[PDB]
Amino acid sequence: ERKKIVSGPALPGKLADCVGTREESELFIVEGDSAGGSAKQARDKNFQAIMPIRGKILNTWEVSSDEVLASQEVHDIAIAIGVDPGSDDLSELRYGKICILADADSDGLHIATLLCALFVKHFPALVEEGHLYVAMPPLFRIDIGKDVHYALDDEELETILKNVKGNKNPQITRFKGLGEMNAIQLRETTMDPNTRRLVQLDLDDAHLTAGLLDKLLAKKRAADRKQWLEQKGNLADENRSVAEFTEQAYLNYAMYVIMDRALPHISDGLKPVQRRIVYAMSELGLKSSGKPKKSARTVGDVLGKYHPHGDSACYEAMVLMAQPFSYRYPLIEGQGNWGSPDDPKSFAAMRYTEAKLSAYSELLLSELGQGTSEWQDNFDGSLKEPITLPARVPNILLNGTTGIAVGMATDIPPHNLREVVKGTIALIRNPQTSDEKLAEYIPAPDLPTKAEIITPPEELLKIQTTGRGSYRMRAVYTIEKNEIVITELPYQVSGSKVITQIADQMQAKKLPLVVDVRDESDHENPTRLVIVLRSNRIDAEAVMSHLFATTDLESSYRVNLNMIGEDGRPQVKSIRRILLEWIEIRKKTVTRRLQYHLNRIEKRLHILAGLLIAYLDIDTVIRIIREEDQPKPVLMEHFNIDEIQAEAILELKLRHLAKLEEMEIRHEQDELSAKAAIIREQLENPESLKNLIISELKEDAKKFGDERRSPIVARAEAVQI
Amino acid sequence: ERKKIVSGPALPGKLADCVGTREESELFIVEGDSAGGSAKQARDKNFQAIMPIRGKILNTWEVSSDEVLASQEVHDIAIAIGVDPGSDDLSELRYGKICILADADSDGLHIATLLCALFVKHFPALVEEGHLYVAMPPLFRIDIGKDVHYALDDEELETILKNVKGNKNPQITRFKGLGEMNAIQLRETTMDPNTRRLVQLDLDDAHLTAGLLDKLLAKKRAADRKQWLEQKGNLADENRSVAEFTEQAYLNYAMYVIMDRALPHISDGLKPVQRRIVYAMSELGLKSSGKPKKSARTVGDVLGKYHPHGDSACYEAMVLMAQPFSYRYPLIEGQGNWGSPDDPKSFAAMRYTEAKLSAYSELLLSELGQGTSEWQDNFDGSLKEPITLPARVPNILLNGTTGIAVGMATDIPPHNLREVVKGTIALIRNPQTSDEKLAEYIPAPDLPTKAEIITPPEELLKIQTTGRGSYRMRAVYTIEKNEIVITELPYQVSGSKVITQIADQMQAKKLPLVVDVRDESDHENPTRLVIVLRSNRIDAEAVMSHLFATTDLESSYRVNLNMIGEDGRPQVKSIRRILLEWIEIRKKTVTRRLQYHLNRIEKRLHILAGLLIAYLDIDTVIRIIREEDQPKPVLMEHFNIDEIQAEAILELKLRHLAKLEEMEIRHEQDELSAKAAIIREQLENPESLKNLIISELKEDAKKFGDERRSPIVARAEAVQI
Repeated sequence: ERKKIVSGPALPGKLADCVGTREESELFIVEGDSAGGSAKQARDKNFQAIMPIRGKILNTWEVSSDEVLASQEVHDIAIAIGVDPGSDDLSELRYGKICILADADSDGLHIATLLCALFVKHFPALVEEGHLYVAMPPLFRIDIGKDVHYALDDEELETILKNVKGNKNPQITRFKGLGEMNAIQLRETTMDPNTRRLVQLDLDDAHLTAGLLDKLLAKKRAADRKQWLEQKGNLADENRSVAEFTEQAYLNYAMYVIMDRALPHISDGLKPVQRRIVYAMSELGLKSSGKPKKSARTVGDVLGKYHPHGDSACYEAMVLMAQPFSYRYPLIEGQGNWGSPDDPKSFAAMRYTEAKLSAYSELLLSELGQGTSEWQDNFDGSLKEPITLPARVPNILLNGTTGIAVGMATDIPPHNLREVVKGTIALIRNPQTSDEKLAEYIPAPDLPTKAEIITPPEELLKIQTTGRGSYRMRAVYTIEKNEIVITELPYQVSGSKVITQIADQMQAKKLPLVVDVRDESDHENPTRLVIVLRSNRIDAEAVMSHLFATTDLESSYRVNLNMIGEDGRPQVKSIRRILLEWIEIRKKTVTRRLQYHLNRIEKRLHILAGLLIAYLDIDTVIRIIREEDQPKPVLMEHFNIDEIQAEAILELKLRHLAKLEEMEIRHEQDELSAKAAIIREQLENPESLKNLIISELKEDAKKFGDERRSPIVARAEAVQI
Repeated sequence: ERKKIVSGPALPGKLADCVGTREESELFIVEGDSAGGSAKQARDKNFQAIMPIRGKILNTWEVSSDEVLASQEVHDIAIAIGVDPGSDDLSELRYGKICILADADSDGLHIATLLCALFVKHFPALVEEGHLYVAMPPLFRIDIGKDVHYALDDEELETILKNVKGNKNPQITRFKGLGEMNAIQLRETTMDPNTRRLVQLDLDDAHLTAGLLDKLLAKKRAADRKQWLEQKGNLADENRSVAEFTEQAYLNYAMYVIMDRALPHISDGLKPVQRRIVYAMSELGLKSSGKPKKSARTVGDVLGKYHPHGDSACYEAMVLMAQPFSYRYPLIEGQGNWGSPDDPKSFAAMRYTEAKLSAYSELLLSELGQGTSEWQDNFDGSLKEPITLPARVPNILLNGTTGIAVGMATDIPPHNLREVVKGTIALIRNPQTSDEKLAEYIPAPDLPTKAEIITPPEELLKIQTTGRGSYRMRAVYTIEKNEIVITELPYQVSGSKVITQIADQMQAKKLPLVVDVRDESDHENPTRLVIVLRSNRIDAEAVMSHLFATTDLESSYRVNLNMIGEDGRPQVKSIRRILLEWIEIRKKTVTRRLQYHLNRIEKRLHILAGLLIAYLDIDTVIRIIREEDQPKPVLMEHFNIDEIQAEAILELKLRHLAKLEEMEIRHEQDELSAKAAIIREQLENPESLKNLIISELKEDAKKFGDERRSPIVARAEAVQI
């Protein structure tokens, strides 16, 4: 039972009510920030009411009806519509239609599904009696000069397109947010009964509907939901079933956030914000060979052109890929306080630090302009951006990844570039290389520290073959007189925290043999934590063994090799499967690059053939250029060259044309013909394509590769007290 | 008495201690985010300790010593140095030097003064015995190719400059943040004893020092501090007095934040972030006649190039100047949900809304490229930005302003453009126009609402003449049957809140005659709040009178005409003084614009003189161009024109050169000579400069001006109950 109102306004100052016969009345539930003010101005006050809600309501799917009014938003909804949760009595229903008005993007879709869930669980009678609707946002925007048009479906788009004839070219884009519209556009597209597309939601079979919603929204269905994402994830973008509507809305929401925050793409090992940073820096000209610019410059361009979602989220992602203690192969570099292992979240603001691309980042970017990638509209349709980067190495394993969204997590450790290349080459030569044979090439992760991996070979193998498990690391130290001197910490472990843990044991009187702990790290000593013992007599190993058991000096790391595959689906994959799948991606990239270069080679040979003809009667060419007002047609007629060939001859300076050597031309012709011949056979013979990729992997491992940093070492179990 | 430590680390995991004879030891107090990691790597662990502090410590100036340890940061400092607050016993002092290492920018300066304050108030003995130092940041950065150099003073800069001879040009910039440096640069500039500039702070006369610090930091000195800012504000940017150091540091900090958040410049009525938005949009080409772009695009460019201080602060400032209910003359416009008076802070994200410059904004921007403004380096030295915009009208009064920082507040209401222009013209014709005569031209503020101003003429006058006071507004309504219908609300008043206030009185049984309150605002009815009475018999005036007394339907507004003057100082100014001071600014702007156009006119006449000579023997010109390999020297020799004149002749197409008419040339010559003549006399005769400005003001008032929106009306006092 909701709070009673007989006298006065329902929800004063929140609900903007209408003045209507309530069966003709319509309530629009909107999101406040995105469309609150605009919807109120868009509506017809005679029969349309607006209730703005700030942000998303809670997930009420598993909340008992006896308990659901505890939420204010929900209480307000029940008051607005005049129905108690869990009741089938609609005699107090205040509107004939209850309409969800939400954006077309991931957040709007999420808001829509949470509202449907509320109505399906707690007001099923309302939905069964046909009172719940969705006000569909446009599907497309169409710009024509200064004119903006919206299409709510494929028919309207075709109609719009065929009826504008004339000059301007129509730019079509996918519609995102209602907040982009003025009140007139919003009225015309979503609120006016004559022109909107208002879809009535059907409960259908209430048991199947509940079953589907259980899967989307219930905690106990976590496993079902994960399997659903792994099967259907690639599919993420009048009457309609509520089950069909919410399944597709929530699929779209879930895949968006999972790809945004959690799982990178297998092809280049990146998530969108990371890919957009690297791409944006490439366009800014921030090559490793030049000067860095303030990080702000890159952030501003990312925010303005590619990833408009908060300066902080962009900059924090930049920092991570600049920290040499975080990224095994930094994508970014430059002067500034990028923080330290003591606290990787404490770093200078983006107006101070400076950033350009690292040389390593060439492995992702160098082939971008060579017809290798697919491109898509950026968020507002004014630019294109690459969907994936044409990686020359499996950066996914080299820098790894971490994140979680909607219960789906990933935890990929970094690996050594040279070991991974050896493994990849083996897999290209023999796809049936076993998991165990692969482990000889790639024994373990390789972290940006010289600390030790102490996990046994057979546990490392199980992690690699199943894509999940755990490994352990220990700090590295030596003994000097009465001092334990630690020079290397486990990955992601803070020296300051370690010192705090040890000091705490000292104060708790648990470490009598330790008299002091000092942080002696400085420029001469990157990491230098000193544990001072009572005397030279004390058994340091025994002290260290206890510390390994009780502090971060020994640490454990979850591994979950989860990512978006070439098929667009999330999946946990073995090391072997990751590399096999990556190889197949690289074959496609290289094939496309070869095709791009062949075309260019052929165009250049065509020019050279013209230049050879020109050179072989240079005096006539020169005479024609000197004495003709229109040399081009004269050259074409008298030498039998085409327009392209003639323009190239005319392109040259008279001075250059005199300097034109036959030998030079003929050499380039020969050199280009032999290149084109090699390319054609690489394109036609799969085995020589494989050899090309192998030789390129070898050169890249030589140029950009480095030695293992984290030795794999067996240790006696840590012993406490 | 601080917590005691005899055994173990002092401040484990925070203080990175050194291993030194403590009189040779040095403690560096740094800000954690900006230089925490870098300072630890920069130091020499043998004699330098680092204590990072997150953000600014509290102002301890007026905290009793018996109470000051309650703060953890302060407690930590006392432990680190080994001295109790309020004690002169330095026998436990743990370091010979305590060094403040802070940035050179406004935040660093603020941090430095708060630390000095702490030490002067609570550890005066330490300062008196010469133990407190400041590690000076660089004054200048110098870029030379890929090389970065720092100078800690004017001497070092001169030395650096004279010893690089060769190719590259040195770019010199003002140094801001230590967070821009890598550890090696930080060591070399601030920490290494051989190369740093470490300044010892002197207490001097402790009574005068306390007196100065009282003024900077004590609550009871608010009035003194305000006067100090008003007198010295324009001045905001080995041994040194602590009083001199902190006065200049705090002056720099205070003026920075006051100009950033609170007081706009009189010249164009803007603060930096606003000026940077308008300038950035101008450079983006966002003219009012073209298409808008997503707000994100502008925000990203502002963040990346001009105002790198958070996407939110930039975008919120944009929104304000786009809202037609907030800005009397919007600087920005475009489709999207920019929010509403119901809640001006609820609006769609920057990836959705669209923004370009309004036509009005031409009044600030149109003369920017005509030699009118002073320019300065942007934050990182890579671009220039205007210090002020060359306003054609006193936008300061037209859109007004609001904000506060360090106790210094401003509250300027918007005014009507045409009334202000009439006043300004009167003041140009007669600077002795009285405050009272001015009030005939400018009776009152003019708000973006048709609500009423009910403040009497003599109170309006006092506000204008003193620059401070208060005015009041009332909602506007009509009576229809038994309904009160409100169509206009006071400036900045929310309809939703009003409805809430009225509903509250209803529930509290304080409004028996009111039976309902409805928000009927829609597109046909921008504002339409309906109060429903029991019957047609009821005296609505009496109900409205009570509502005016008890709700926002009548509101009051503080006025404080505070701004940065042409002299760079804050000051509260009368309307008369504002306009007189603005007029003087506009004279300088126009003088410079005239000079810019005169130069261009003269250059063009010089070209035309050459073209006339060429035209008067066109056949020879053509022959020369046809038959000479180097026509330019031949034209110069045979026609006696200079290189500039000859290039212009050759610039023309042969086709254009044939189309060259004598008449056309001679007309432009005549037209340009008469323009130049008018300009020279405007430059030489102050009275004709005044006439020019008046006529321009008249045209601008016609094009961009509009009628008063808020009528000034006398009302009977509101009567409650």
